[PDB]
Amino acid sequence: RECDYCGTDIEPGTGTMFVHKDGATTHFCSSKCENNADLGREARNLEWTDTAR
Amino acid sequence: PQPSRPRKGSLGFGPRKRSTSETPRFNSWPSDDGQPGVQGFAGYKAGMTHVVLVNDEPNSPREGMEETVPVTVIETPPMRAVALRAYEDTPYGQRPLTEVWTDEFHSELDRTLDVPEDHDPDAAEEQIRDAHEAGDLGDLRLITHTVPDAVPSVPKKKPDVMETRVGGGSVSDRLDHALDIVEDGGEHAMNDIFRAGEYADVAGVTKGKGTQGPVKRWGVQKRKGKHARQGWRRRIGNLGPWNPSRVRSTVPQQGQTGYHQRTELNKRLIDIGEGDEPTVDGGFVNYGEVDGPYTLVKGSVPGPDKRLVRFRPAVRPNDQPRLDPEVRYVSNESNQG
Amino acid sequence: MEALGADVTQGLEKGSLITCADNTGARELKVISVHGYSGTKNRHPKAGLGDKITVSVTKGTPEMRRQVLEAVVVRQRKPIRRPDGTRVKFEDNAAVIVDENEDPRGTELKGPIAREVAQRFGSVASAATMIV
RNA sequence: CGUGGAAGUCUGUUAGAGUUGGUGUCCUACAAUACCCUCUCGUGAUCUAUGUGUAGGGGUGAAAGGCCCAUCGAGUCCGGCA
RNA sequence: GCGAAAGCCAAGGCCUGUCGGGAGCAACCAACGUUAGGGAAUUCGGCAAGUUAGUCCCGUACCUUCGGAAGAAGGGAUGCC
RNA sequence: GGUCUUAAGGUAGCGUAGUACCUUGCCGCAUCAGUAGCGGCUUGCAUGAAUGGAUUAACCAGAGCUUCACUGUCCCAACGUUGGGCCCGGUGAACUGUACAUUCCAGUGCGGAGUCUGGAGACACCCAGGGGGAAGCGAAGACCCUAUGGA
RNA sequence: CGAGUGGCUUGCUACCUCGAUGUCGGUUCCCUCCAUCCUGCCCGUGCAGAAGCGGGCAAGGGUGAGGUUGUUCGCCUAUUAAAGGAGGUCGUGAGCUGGGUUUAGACCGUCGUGAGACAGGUCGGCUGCUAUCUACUGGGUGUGUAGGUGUCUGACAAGAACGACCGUAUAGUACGAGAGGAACUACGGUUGGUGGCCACUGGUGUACCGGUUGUUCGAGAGAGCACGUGCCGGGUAGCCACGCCACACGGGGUAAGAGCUGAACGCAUCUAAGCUCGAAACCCACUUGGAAAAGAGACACCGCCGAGGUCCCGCGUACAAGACGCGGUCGAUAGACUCGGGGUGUGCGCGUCGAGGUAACGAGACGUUAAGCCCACGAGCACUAACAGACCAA
Ligand SMILES: COC(=O)C[C@](O)(CCCC(C)(C)O)C(=O)O[C@@H]1C(OC)=C[C@]23CCCN2CCc2cc4c(cc2[C@H]13)OCO4
Ligand SMILES: [Cl-]
Ligand SMILES: [Cl-]
Ligand SMILES: [K+]
Ligand SMILES: [Mg+2]
Ligand SMILES: [Mg+2]
Ligand SMILES: [Mg+2]
Ligand SMILES: [Mg+2]
Ligand SMILES: [Mg+2]
Ligand SMILES: [Mg+2]
Ligand SMILES: [Mg+2]
Ligand SMILES: [Mg+2]
Ligand SMILES: [Mg+2]
Ligand SMILES: [Mg+2]
Ligand SMILES: [Mg+2]
Ligand SMILES: [Mg+2]
Ligand SMILES: [Mg+2]
Ligand SMILES: [Mg+2]
Ligand SMILES: [Mg+2]
Ligand SMILES: [Mg+2]
Ligand SMILES: [Mg+2]
Ligand SMILES: [Mg+2]
Ligand SMILES: [Mg+2]
Ligand SMILES: [Mg+2]
Ligand SMILES: [Mg+2]
Ligand code: NA
Ligand code: NA
Ligand code: NA
Ligand code: NA
Ligand code: NA
Ligand code: NA
Ligand code: NA
Ligand code: NA
Ligand code: NA
Ligand code: NA
Ligand code: NA
Ligand code: NA
Ligand code: NA
Ligand code: NA
Ligand code: NA
Ligand code: NA
Ligand code: NA
Ligand SMILES: [Sr+2]
Ligand SMILES: [Sr+2]
Ligand SMILES: [Sr+2]
Ligand SMILES: [Sr+2]
Ligand SMILES: [Sr+2]
Ligand SMILES: [Sr+2]
Ligand SMILES: [Sr+2]
Ligand SMILES: [Sr+2]
Ligand SMILES: [Sr+2]
Ligand SMILES: [Sr+2]
Ligand SMILES: [Sr+2]
Ligand SMILES: [Sr+2]
Ligand SMILES: [Sr+2]
Ligand SMILES: [Sr+2]
Ligand SMILES: [Sr+2]
Ligand SMILES: [Sr+2]
Ligand SMILES: [Sr+2]
Ligand SMILES: [Sr+2]
Ligand SMILES: [Sr+2]
Ligand SMILES: [Sr+2]
Ligand SMILES: [Sr+2]
Ligand SMILES: [Sr+2]
Ligand SMILES: [Sr+2]
Ligand SMILES: [Sr+2]
Ligand SMILES: [Sr+2]
Ligand SMILES: [Sr+2]
Ligand SMILES: [Sr+2]
Ligand SMILES: [Sr+2]
Ligand SMILES: [Sr+2]
Ligand SMILES: [Sr+2]
Ligand SMILES: [Sr+2]
Ligand SMILES: [Sr+2]
Ligand SMILES: [Sr+2]
Ligand SMILES: [Sr+2]
Ligand SMILES: [Sr+2]
Repeated sequence: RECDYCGTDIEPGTGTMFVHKDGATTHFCSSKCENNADLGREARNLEWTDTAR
Repeated sequence: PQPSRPRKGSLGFGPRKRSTSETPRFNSWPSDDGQPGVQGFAGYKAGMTHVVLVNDEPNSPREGMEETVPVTVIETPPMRAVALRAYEDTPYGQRPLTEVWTDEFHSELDRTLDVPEDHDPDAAEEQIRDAHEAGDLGDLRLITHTVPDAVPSVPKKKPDVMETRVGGGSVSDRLDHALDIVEDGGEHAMNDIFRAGEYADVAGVTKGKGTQGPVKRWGVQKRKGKHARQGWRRRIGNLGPWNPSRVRSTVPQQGQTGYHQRTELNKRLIDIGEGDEPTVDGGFVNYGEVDGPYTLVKGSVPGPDKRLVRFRPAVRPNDQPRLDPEVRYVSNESNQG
Repeated sequence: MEALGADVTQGLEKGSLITCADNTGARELKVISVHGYSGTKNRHPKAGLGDKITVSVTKGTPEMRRQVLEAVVVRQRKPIRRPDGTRVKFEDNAAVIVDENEDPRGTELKGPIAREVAQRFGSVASAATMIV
């Protein structure tokens, strides 16, 4: 699988899946990505992220 | 009428003091069933990783599916069974009779023992056989040591010596099986005793925490509410009633916590291999890199990284052996991050 | 009960105010008790995803309000562990009102459900719009 | 609408005065009444320095038997008195 | 900055609110920071802690001795160039 | 009862009250559940008119209750920060002490014993700890009675 | 109606303490009792089944959360297998709390001429001490057994290390007209307890990196202070729980009970001798401690002029002192360096753009730059430091 935020490959047997109000599903690879998302930041704007580079 | 509540902590792991030997000592051994064999082995704790595995359990609704299982990596290099000790049945229990040693010894065994220069392996063997004829022979155990030199992450070279029982067939056939292992040079591997998928009992001397209070050591409550601000936070209510006018040893008190011997029952051996397949990127934290004979134990194992853990075939298994589990994936991801 | 197929860290307690994920007329539910549970001294009785709980209706229609009904915990904020190691958490804490035979009191269910709840309570599944 | 700027008026760790809770700290104390935070008043029946007056069954008291030099339901000292 | 407020800094003063050295420095204690999910279930009692907060705009109930209630409540704004 | 004591015989109001014994009074509100709180009723053990009654805007470090918000008060505890604590140099008290004293379980005894009796246990010394016991230390009991005591 | 047991209630007595044995309730922590609430095994039934009622053995484990009330008690709610009762100075203030009783202030009602009173109500109203002995939890030093290293034995000791529930198959089956509706057994899970561990999720993380407010160092750069991080965002290692792993079956002997054989008493009889069974209870099994077990233990090797140990040195798998463990050049023990593995989030400077502005000036944007900075982990690497050397000892 791939992280719906940064874009790196989520190591199997790791990570969290956040289920939104409408039913949408967001797989995260780490807490760092979850926290950046909660801050309202979009992955495209952060240079360390694979979705950006 | 004041609610009931189970006591704080168990009274069966006492006295909660520092262990005499850092090398664990089994107090029980498996029953004599099929073919003769050494009833144990030993390794050195490396660290932890996870494994994706295929469900072996026939009674599970998930039989055949991918399941993530936590695993403790333990480096298990070949050990040397340097002698055969024999016990005799005396009216005062089992007392050691004689020992049958070797000629071939490891270069750095002299760091622990006063290595034998002059011994008679035949007179010793004769004394043991005269005892078997008399019907006085108890059990047959092997004096065994580890080769920490084979493990680059463990600083020590000084071998950890421990006694291990040989059980199985008849007392005549296991005497012969024991003498064969010894007379060669004593070299045996994890494979000789264990097969992946079997249940083992891991014994180890826990992580030392020095002195800790009742809350950590016995799991007692902290002072609650208003009582927490008065000058008492982590101290118990009282040391006992007015009568008996003494403090009972059963009351939760401060002292040594950790560095105790524990024998963790029914641990599944996920895989026994050789190489660098379970090693973590950047190396196991506070340990190092694994590239040699290893064992993957399901879940946790007592003691810190670098500590000597002991293995023994489960004396009380609950489940039937489901041999050689299919390992789909082993994580090599850095333990830092 | 039947195994969930997931390890749950109970995110709710007795007295917790949760959402009512249905069209029964009940908007907010308050947890009173948890079916089959027995705690220990000083411990607040804990409820989590997949538990059958007893609730009181805090907010809603005059007829539904104040009623002591049984419910099933469908969604929770605190993570649960799936067999593949992955954690699954929700946006809110929610429950669906149920009857004596475990059939939903309402007709339509609002928001998603966890697949483990669906397998345990079948008639709640065959009413679920989204199953994650 | 503006002007005016009243008030035992309001906010306020301005100065200054006071002392609600923590039943915190201390409790052979830093201290025979202390420390910290919190809290109240702060243009008035306000607070304060100095000088001055009222003296013991007497003063003084917005009154608690409060206070009158760590002493008060009758100060202190010495005497009566062994 | 409203300010004899905070915080920071001059002038001036001081290192004398006058015993030091050592141990990632344990238990325990005093002061205190941060704690997932739940959110007063704690307790005689929200005690303790926390929440709110400056300024401008909008807007503001019952009651009332018409003075007040009232900063009711609630909502929005706020930097730099 | 349909007057009598002793002059009158409780009027407006308020009322289960900071006054109500019975009492958690009865009904209602609110809560899953409310000896609480508020409203109503109210025969008030033993309310009531400057011994002032009722009522009341505003004010309050005054007593009780409810809601929103908030949170380590709690579930249930964790990790961290500073000063101690611990070891070393220097300085250097006090409380307390009939004697003996390694105690424990029972018993006995002025009936609540480390010291008596019977057993059990017990090699000596030292370090740290939280305070079970010494009916621990501190104060010739402020309660109670007594004194041909005091004020 | 009669006979008793207990010592939880109440009453009685006045033996003990008035040169003081701190009063209720609560809390916290430990042990116990059985007259047993649940759980195990049983007997009876107005025992079809299911669900009950009553009784017996049995104290292993459990017996929980909440609303009013200071309450104990009790009433009430929802859960539960059940939400039993009692003793330990009505266990527990040199542990806590201080809501009630019961000081000094005040109010109300009643009583009193009055001061003032009340086994009436109400608001307010303080919690001392540096542990000598003993006791226990853990830690050391000596001596005894009588040179050393390593491995063991097991007298004794501790444990609840396990308790309980739900679900599925059995089975819509046995039973019953129907309604309704089991069990043996095999499985999956949950809960409480217990021990351990950190790959995973989570917390912390005043290591670290970044953003940013005020002020000071002229600006810039780069920094100090704002409580022991100014605040905000992220967060490695470690430590942790809210995370994860593990915690039988079976034997043996019994209780209540069900029986066999069997006599006294030709019969009968579970009992008198004998025997087969039979509880979550007892013993074993399992875990932990344990040569100071004074019968003070066993084995193997080394050594008595030398085995081994201590000091010393570099360090932690250890640690409050002490202790413990490892390494010491025949070396990777620690540091430096370089990689690897990680944290943060794109450095200074320069170039282009930039709303505008005559210009000066200019917040900011892009590139250089997966940049810069940083790391409590790993590897490589003898460069630096584990050197020199001392002592005890049959
Ligand atoms: C009426 O109650 C009191 O007076 C309590 C007290 O005053 C407490 C004194 C505490 C001190 C000052 C000695 O620390 C007192 O002296 O009690 C005595 C007292 O003080 C030592 C102890 C007494 C004597 C017999 C045991 N008992 C224990 C405490 C107590 C408690 C009481 C009691 C008497 C006692 C006595 O009346 C009912 O409640
Ligand atoms: Cl407490
Ligand atoms: Cl409940
Ligand atoms: K007394
Ligand atoms: Mg990690
Ligand atoms: Mg990760
Ligand atoms: Mg409680
Ligand atoms: Mg004057
Ligand atoms: Mg929280
Ligand atoms: Mg409570
Ligand atoms: Mg407060
Ligand atoms: Mg009322
Ligand atoms: Mg009149
Ligand atoms: Mg006296
Ligand atoms: Mg008196
Ligand atoms: Mg007089
Ligand atoms: Mg005492
Ligand atoms: Mg009985
Ligand atoms: Mg018991
Ligand atoms: Mg008591
Ligand atoms: Mg006490
Ligand atoms: Mg006290
Ligand atoms: Mg004290
Ligand atoms: Mg009161
Ligand atoms: Mg009072
Ligand atoms: Na204190
Ligand atoms: Na006491
Ligand atoms: Na005017
Ligand atoms: Na003050
Ligand atoms: Na005032
Ligand atoms: Na006088
Ligand atoms: Na009157
Ligand atoms: Na805190
Ligand atoms: Na004590
Ligand atoms: Na009796
Ligand atoms: Na008490
Ligand atoms: Na029992
Ligand atoms: Na109650
Ligand atoms: Na007492
Ligand atoms: Na006290
Ligand atoms: Na008490
Ligand atoms: Na048996
Ligand atoms: Sr052994
Ligand atoms: Sr043993
Ligand atoms: Sr206190
Ligand atoms: Sr006693
Ligand atoms: Sr004023
Ligand atoms: Sr007070
Ligand atoms: Sr102080
Ligand atoms: Sr004081
Ligand atoms: Sr405080
Ligand atoms: Sr003011
Ligand atoms: Sr005189
Ligand atoms: Sr200066
Ligand atoms: Sr000096
Ligand atoms: Sr943080
Ligand atoms: Sr409350
Ligand atoms: Sr409450
Ligand atoms: Sr606003
Ligand atoms: Sr009337
Ligand atoms: Sr102490
Ligand atoms: Sr006195
Ligand atoms: Sr009995
Ligand atoms: Sr029963
Ligand atoms: Sr009582
Ligand atoms: Sr009652
Ligand atoms: Sr008790
Ligand atoms: Sr009362
Ligand atoms: Sr009274
Ligand atoms: Sr009081
Ligand atoms: Sr001797
Ligand atoms: Sr069934
Ligand atoms: Sr049916
Ligand atoms: Sr600072
Ligand atoms: Sr702020
Ligand atoms: Sr029998
Ligand atoms: Sr010995």
